[PDB]
Amino acid sequence: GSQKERLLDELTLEGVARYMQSERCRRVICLVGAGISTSAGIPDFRSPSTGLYDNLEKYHLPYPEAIFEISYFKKHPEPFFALAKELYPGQFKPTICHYFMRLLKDKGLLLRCYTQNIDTLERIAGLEQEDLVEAHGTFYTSHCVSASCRHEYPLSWMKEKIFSEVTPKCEDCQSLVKPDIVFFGESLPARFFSCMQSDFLKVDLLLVMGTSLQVQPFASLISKAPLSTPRLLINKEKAGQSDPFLGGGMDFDSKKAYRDVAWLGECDQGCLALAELLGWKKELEDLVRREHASIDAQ
Amino acid sequence: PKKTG
Ligand SMILES: *[C@H](CCCCCCCCCCCC)O[C@@H]1[C@H](O)[C@@H](COP(=O)(O)OP(=O)(O)OC[C@H]2O[C@@H](n3cnc4c(N)ncnc43)[C@H](O)[C@@H]2O)O[C@@H]1S
Ligand SMILES: [Zn+2]
Repeated sequence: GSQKERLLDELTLEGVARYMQSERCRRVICLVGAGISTSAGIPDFRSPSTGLYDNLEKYHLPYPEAIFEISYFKKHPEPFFALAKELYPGQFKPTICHYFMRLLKDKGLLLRCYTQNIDTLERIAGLEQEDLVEAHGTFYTSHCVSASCRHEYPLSWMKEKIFSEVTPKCEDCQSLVKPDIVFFGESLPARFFSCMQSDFLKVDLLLVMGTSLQVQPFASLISKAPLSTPRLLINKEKAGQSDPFLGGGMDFDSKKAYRDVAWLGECDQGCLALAELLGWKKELEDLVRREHASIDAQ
Repeated sequence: PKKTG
């Protein structure tokens, strides 16, 4: 229930691996953000110097937050579409971290992946509808913004508009066409809430990767797990701890720590390390190499 | 609910 019991034998990656291969760990939820795709060539938002927030000066914005805000987008969509052209990759190649989540699916351990990313790499790695909540939407599809129309357009169509530097307009009504992403100020998809309600009743392990846990309501998902569910963060930096003034936050280090583990480094490296403990290293290496070779062959 | 910082 709301009882804090310690289920990990030690607060380390090795403890987590032993837990995962015990009978008690049947249902894993992954919570992921932009840090899992930086090694695929899509910058994150908040890393100093390389993050998007430090690379927006040329967009002539009234302030740097505006390019990801819906009110600004509706008044002036051109900066967002100019940024999209700058960031759009010529190749969509998921990372080792993405393929680790594919292994969790194939091994029958993945209850759900909640992602904040819009880059479609989870789908390319093989996560399907049953497996995936795109909490901040996706570029995979786009829609006309007019309420009476809402025509859908595929990514091939949206890509061509972005690269032509033509602001995308609906062929049926000539309204703006917007990628199916959730800007600041927009509602998250309904399936975010339906999945959260159900999934967090029965999760045995929470695996948090590549996110600063600064955007809501996504960040609050860590607090929805039962109090005895272990939580592993694989990230370059600690994240998710309660602020000492504003304060179910992460507790890696206090005298009361009992279930949260931080593995600090590259998401690809941490996933590889965890796979090795699990006996999955060869499977992961073979999977990534074959999928990458097939993508390179396209 | 809405996406917020
Ligand atoms: C709203 C969606 C806005 C979408 C804008 C789309 C722009 C155009 C795209 C064109 C592309 C075409 C396909 O929300 C987004 C995010 O979803 C949200 C949350 O941010 P998130 O936590 O995911 O990212 P941060 O930058 O805040 O934190 C990253 C996190 O990862 C660590 N880190 C980076 N790289 C790492 C590697 N390799 N390994 C481990 N950790 C890594 C960082 O240290 C940091 O902690 O906010 C925006 S508004
Ligand atoms: Zn239309």
